[PDB]
Amino acid sequence: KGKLPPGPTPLPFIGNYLQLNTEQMYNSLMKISERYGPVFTIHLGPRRVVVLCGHDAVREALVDQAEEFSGRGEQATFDWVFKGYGVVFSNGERAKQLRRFSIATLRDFGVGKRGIEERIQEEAGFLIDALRGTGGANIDPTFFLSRTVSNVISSIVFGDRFDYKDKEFLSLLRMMLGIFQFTSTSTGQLYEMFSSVMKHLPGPQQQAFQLLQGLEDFIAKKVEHNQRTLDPNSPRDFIDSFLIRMQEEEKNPNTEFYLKNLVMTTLNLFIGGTETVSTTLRYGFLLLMKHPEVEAKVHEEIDRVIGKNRQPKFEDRAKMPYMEAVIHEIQRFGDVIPMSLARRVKKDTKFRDFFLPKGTEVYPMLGSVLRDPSFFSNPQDFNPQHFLNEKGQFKKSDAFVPFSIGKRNCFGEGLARMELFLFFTTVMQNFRLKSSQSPKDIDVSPKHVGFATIPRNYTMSFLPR
Ligand code: HEM
Ligand SMILES: c1cc(SSc2ccncc2)ccn1
Repeated sequence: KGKLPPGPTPLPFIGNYLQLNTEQMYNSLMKISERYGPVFTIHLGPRRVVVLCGHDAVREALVDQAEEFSGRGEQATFDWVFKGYGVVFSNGERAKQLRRFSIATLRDFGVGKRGIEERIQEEAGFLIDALRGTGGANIDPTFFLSRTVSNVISSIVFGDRFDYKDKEFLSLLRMMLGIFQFTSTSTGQLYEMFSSVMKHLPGPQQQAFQLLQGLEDFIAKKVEHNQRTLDPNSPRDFIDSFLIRMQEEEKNPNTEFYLKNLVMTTLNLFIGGTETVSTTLRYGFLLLMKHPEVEAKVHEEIDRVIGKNRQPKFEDRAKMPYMEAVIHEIQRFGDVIPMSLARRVKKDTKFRDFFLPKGTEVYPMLGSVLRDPSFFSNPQDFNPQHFLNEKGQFKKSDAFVPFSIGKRNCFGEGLARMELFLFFTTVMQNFRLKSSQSPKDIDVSPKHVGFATIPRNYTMSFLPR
């Protein structure tokens, strides 16, 4: 219609700030959607953004017009350090170049293959030892899980795992959890609107920047070490591979393979390969203790298909529809990245009689699809049946989009699914979950919701079975 999607009239500079609640962006947007429709325009400060709500609107854009919506938008906090470099926040040629290399290199190191499956199984065994080590005490699982998860991707990018005792490793994981939570707080979402000003003011954002610089510094050190010990004929990990390609691209003035893209791309994979799976696992166990009946059914299936002796393997999932449904329901309820990572229209285009000019930022509301009442009967309830038919067999859903969809969807989905199944299964096979409080007093509502969905802090006991 030559006109952008409908939305509330914005004010100079602050945009629609007054009609939004930074502490509850999702609820604020859904409220506006009820008045303007499933597809609308919003102004986060001066950033004009088109919001897509519900399965239909999201799929039509990201898949039906995949190319048109294949551009990458921004996440102001992360942009502070990335500045458009690296695979995640890059665009155009840089994006096509870095993504293609990352996926291939990832495959070269076992992802999607027996190689990484064995890596995950071994790390899962280390988690089991670590959990038995607690002696059934009631502890905070947070870093036990993130250390295990992080060691998988760390093996690939750094060529080796971290010792669970390594204090520098714990420091890194704390940096990641800190940034992740900051982007999900009110100040974090306020930052998304007013970064032009806030990046220069005192406040929590400065601490978040500190944590990003800490992470970047660690990667820079790793790169330098690999540089002065590199064997161009035999790469030890993702970093070496990128370094070799960089050597080959030296006589190319326009190459995308240079130090800054190496540092940022590796940072993307280190953070990306750690925080979301870790958060999903953490939310998952809380959900299971909240619903004892589900844990019991999971135990019945594991003992039947796998038993108590052997280590779970990825091929076991095809014989475990219940576990498969439980994990899917954990990702659906968890809604870890509720508004996905912002996209951007790559070229002027028409969408549902709306005119979207090149460069227009887009917010695919994944959370609104994971809870779309047209695909799930009681979207607000944690219920594995959402992914099972009456015969107890696994039932797929077009609205299951926790990894998003389209041209810039998560290429870490393969690794993540294998980690979620092996870690969830191996932990449940060996332990019974014991909550600190009664199932009735357990609060599963999120602590923060912004860029991500963060579960409340909690402690628990892992009692051997
Ligand atoms: C349960 C875990 C995970 C969730 C929920 C998740 C979610 C997402 C989402 C929603 C996106 C944005 C997609 C889009 O723009 O349309 C994405 C991007 C991405 N994810 Fe993940 N992810 C997970 C795990 C992984 C893992 C394990 C890695 C690391 C190997 C990873 C790396 C990436 C990368 C590199 C991108 C950017 C892709 C691009 O811009 O082309 N993710 N992820
Ligand atoms: C820095 C921050 C992020 S945001 S957390 C995340 C997003 C998508 N997939 C996994 C983790 C991703 C890559 N690099």
